[PDB]
Amino acid sequence: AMADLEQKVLEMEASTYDGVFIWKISDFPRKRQEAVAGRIPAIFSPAFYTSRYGYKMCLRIYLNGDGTGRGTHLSLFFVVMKGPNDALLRWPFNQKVTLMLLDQNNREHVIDAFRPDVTSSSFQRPVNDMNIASGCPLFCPVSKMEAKNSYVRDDAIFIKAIVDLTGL
Amino acid sequence: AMADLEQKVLEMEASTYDGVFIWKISDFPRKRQEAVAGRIPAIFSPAFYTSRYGYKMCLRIYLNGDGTGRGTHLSLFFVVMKGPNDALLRWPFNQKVTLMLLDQNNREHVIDAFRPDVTSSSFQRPVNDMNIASGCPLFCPVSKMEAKNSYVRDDAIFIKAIVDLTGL
Amino acid sequence: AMADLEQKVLEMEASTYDGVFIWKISDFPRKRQEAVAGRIPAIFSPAFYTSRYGYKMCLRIYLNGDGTGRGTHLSLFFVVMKGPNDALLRWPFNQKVTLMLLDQNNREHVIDAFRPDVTSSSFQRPVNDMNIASGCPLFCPVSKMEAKNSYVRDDAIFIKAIVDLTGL
Amino acid sequence: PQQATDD
Amino acid sequence: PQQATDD
Repeated sequence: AMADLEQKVLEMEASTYDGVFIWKISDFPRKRQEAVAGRIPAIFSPAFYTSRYGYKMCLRIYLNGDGTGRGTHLSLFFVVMKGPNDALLRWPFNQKVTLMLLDQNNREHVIDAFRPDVTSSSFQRPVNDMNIASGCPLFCPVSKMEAKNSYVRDDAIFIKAIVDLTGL
Repeated sequence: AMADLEQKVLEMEASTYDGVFIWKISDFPRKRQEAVAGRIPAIFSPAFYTSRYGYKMCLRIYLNGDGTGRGTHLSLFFVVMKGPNDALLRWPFNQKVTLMLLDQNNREHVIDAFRPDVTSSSFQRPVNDMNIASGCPLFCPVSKMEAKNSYVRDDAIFIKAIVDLTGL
Repeated sequence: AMADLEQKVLEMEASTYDGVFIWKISDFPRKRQEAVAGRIPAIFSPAFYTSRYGYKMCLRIYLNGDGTGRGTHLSLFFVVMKGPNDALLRWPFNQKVTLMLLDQNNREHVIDAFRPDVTSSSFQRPVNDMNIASGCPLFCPVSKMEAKNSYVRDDAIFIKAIVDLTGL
Repeated sequence: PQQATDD
Repeated sequence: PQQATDD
């Protein structure tokens, strides 16, 4: 009970309702090793929404890659979650999604984007807490981030997601 | 006193500050019956505001009606609550209020609206936690909602309120 | 325990993310005396932000003055705090700040404004939880507030801060 | 508008 | 702006 309450508070403090989310991942070195060691392959981010009563979403990242990017790339995915208002929303989810690894020097941000594949189970109205994630298995080479550059600063990185609201 | 914290968390979680509120009432069948039995005639909704520091409001519904709508209609009312910033607000409350029972097919919403009666105690600056509720005793015939249609889906209904912000 | 969680909930409840903040200070008479007695010269306000992921700030007030205004004026200051996303923000802080003591008759508000001194330690990127507060030592004569007028009503006052978002 | 009867 | 004296 006490745990769930603290969990609810943490999610509320991180929530946004305009389809824009910035995910600060602290203790990067540690989590990065936990991934490389295979103990904790991926991490989910807190949830965010397209509008006050819009779609509920979150991010999922593999600091040491998944699938095609295993061991070589930072794999970043988008997740459609079961929202409290799904009954009022249009399905399947069909909003363009932009993903970025922010350069803390604010010069060369890693950026990629994709439009949902309406036939995929990843974008149908959620039956479970979360649909299967989809995104970019080869989002960023581990050499580019981790190594040095200005992505990792004071043992932390920032991931930004922008869900296009066109049509919403 | 974890129940007090939980209450605060749930209220914060539900709050909106743009005069637009969507209230999801789950366990519809049960609550509906508790009303018909006369055990729980009405239900108050969480609070919402006209702006970050505007009027504090909530809604009050009677699943089996009140007054002229008792036993035949879904009666829905608006409530002006004692807000933390009432001293900075104009009184009496004089904003138009639109109330809706959302059709989950998003085709035929039940809608009504009213402008405050400036002389009613329902719209004066609150002395107590809440002023007397005011609204629509004949909001929706019980036959229309409850029964079937697409207002009640997966044992839940959605109520929507839009407080006009003209002059604020 | 629940004491730390309750604390976090309290801060969240007071936070804003549009650079506009209204600080209601209750128990005015008491806090006013504590200041005059020299026991508690200042009070810090909850934190607020320029945007969802913008600068973190708070206000600092002296009900019986500070420095040049000690004993004769209400002194009000602005505070730049260490924010979660300071690494993504431009430094030094350079947004215009407007401070107000609200007239609860909504007539004559006490107002002042200033643009940051880019060379002051008060606006450099925070190394500590709070930078040195900077603002208006002679914000308002004690005789103008406390005494009577419509600034103090029902033993409370309202302070308002507006951080210009130009360039943000 | 009409006020509720038992509030 | 002017800085506070005891912070």
